Amino acid sequence: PVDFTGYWKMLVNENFEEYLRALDVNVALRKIANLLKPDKEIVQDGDHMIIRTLSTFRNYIMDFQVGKEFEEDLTGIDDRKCMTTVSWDGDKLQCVQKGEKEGRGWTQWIEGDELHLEMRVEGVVCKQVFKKVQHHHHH
Repeated sequence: PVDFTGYWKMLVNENFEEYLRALDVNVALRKIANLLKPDKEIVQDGDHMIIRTLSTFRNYIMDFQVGKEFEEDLTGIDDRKCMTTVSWDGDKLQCVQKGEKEGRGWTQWIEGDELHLEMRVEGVVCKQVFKKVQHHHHH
């Protein structure tokens, strides 16, 4: 069992530039984006997941049911549209984002007080780790 509910602060963000390059993000937007250290606010409510990614530049929200394909109209910093399914794989969440790019998806899991997120596209891998935190602010 796992419960992702909580507020999480970015600790590391590895190889994000290459990932954004694979998504054709203008080198200019790559500089903006790799300086951001977003927080994640997650509510796991049964198999209904809400994952908010919160930064000083843009907020994102993923709102889905585990196992149910959905249209992800604002998938990431590249703002492509994907048909996305997030499934359980044991205690990991496995996401496939079907769309214009091959092999796009991510895997999310918890180790201790760390939220681990591996993002993939076209063979490129970016790894993020967040730490669970308790000081909350309105958004």
